[PDB]
Amino acid sequence: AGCLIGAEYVNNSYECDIPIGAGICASYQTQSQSIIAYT
Amino acid sequence: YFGGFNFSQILPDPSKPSKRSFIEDLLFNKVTLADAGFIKQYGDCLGDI
Ligand SMILES: *[C@@H]1O[C@H](CO)[C@@H](O)[C@H](O)[C@H]1NC(C)=O
Repeated sequence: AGCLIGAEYVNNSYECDIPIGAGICASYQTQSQSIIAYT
Repeated sequence: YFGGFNFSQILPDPSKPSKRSFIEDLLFNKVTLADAGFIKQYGDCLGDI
């Protein structure tokens, strides 16, 4: 969808929370509590 | 092997990088997409070819 400033990208595979687009969904997980943007 | 029913070319094939079937490859080839903004295309619009 585009370039994603903020959060990060982990290789973990959790269920789809708030979805970004093209198969990427963010969340608010512990893995220093912050925002991640996983696949 | 499933009974005798040929289930090739309806199932994903790992030879292709995408997991679409051969029948699904035909279905994707015949429907001529407009090549919309699902992929990034500002670099293509800037790179005038
Ligand atoms: C159809 O499926 C059977 C299942 O064993 C296979 O033996 C055969 O080669 C297949 N034919 C084609 C044309 O894919």
